[PDB]
Amino acid sequence: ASVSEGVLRKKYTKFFQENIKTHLDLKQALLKEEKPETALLAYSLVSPSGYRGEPLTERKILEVVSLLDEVKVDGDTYQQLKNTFDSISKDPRMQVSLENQYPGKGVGLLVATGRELHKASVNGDAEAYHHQLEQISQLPGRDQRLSMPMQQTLAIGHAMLSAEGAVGATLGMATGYGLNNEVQDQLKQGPMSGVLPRLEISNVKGDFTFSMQEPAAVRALMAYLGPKEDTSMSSPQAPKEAQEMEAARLTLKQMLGSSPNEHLVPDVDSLLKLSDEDMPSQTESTANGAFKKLLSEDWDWLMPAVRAMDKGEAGKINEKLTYKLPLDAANGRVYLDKSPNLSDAQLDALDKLGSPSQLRLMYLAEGWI
Amino acid sequence: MTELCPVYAPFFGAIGCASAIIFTSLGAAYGTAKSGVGICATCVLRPDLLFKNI
Repeated sequence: ASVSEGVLRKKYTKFFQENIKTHLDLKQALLKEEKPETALLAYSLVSPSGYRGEPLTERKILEVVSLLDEVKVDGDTYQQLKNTFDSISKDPRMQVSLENQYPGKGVGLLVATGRELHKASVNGDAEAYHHQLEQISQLPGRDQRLSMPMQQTLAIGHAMLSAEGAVGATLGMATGYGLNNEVQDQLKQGPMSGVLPRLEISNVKGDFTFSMQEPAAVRALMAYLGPKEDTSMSSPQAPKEAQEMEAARLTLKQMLGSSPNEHLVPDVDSLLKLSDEDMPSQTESTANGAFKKLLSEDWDWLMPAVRAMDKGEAGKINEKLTYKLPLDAANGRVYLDKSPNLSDAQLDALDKLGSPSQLRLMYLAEGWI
Repeated sequence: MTELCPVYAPFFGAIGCASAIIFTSLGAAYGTAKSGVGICATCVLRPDLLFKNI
C-alpha cells in the first residue's frame, strides 16, 4: 500500500547500455522524454556529490539507485523525504550522532575462536530480527516508504558480519579472503533496498556525504530520531533556526510511528548504568521484557502479537499464539502445545501501549533496549 | 615358583573378581533399563502408581 519495487533492468536499459562514466553531461541523457523538472529530481540523488571527493564518479550501483528512483508516477512522497533530509542536516545534534558510529572522518586458540563464534551468533540472531520486522510494517496501519529500506539495509549488514565470524573461525581453527567477497556478491542478489535521499553534511570540518544504504548511517539516523522534544526548539518563542529542523525531526519520528511523548534513549556503552531522568517508566519496562520474551521463545511470535495489539486485543495473546507440535514419547504421539506464558503483570503492560512504534521495535532488534 | 603354586596363578583370581561385578552389573542394568521404560510409559496416566511400581 506504500511500496512496490522491481528488478527490471531491461525496461529502461537505454540508461545503462552505453558506457556512461561522467556525472556531468548526464542530465541531458537522463531527460530522455518531454519531462524536464521531474527528471532533475531523480538526478538530485548523486548531484551534490557528483564532483567533490569520489572515485571514478559512476560506480555500477550508483545508476540503479538513480534509475529506479521512480518519480515518474508519484512525485510527492519522495519530495517530502527530500524536503525533510537536508533540513535535518543543519544541527550539530545530527552531526554528533554521525560521529559516534564512526572514527575520525594452546588456550589462546580456544579464546580467539570463541570471540568469533560469538560474533557469528549475535549477528545471526539480529539478522532474523529484521526479517520478521519487515512483515510487521506489512500490516495495515504502518507505512513502508521509510520503514522497509531502513531495515533492509541492516539485515544485509548483519549477514556480512555473521559471515565474517565463522569464516574467521574456520581459518583460525584449520591453521593454528575470497570467501568474504563470495558472500558479498551473494547478498546483492534478489531484491534491493528502496531509494532514500542522500543526507549531505556541510560544516566547518569539511563537506561530507553519506549513503543511507550503509548500515552505519542508518544506525545513526535512528539514534537521532530517539529522544523527545523539549520545551524549547518548538515554541514560537524561538523562531531563530529551530522550527524547520525540529518539525522535520518530528515528521520522521511520526513517520515511523513514534509519538513525541516517547523517549527511547539507547543503552549500549562501556559504563554500568545510563542516567537517572531518562529511564523508562515501569509501564514500558514491563512491556519491553514482554517483547524480548516474544523474540526469544519462537521465530514467529512478534508479528501476530503486534497484529493482535493494533486491534486493541492484547489480552488474548496467550490464546491466539498457542499451537501444537508432536512429540514421540514412550506411549506414542501426544501432540502437546507451545504457548507464550505471558504473566498477567506484563499482559497488562502491553495494553497501556496502544500500538508499538516501529522505532521501538527497531531499537529492540539492535539490542538497544 | 613352585609346581603347585606357579606365577600365572593370580590371573584367574583377578578375572573372577572382575567378572562377578561385571556380569551382575550387566544384568542389573538390563533390568533397570527395561523396567524404567515400562514405568515411564505407564505413569503418564497414573502418576499415583509411580512409587508403587518401583
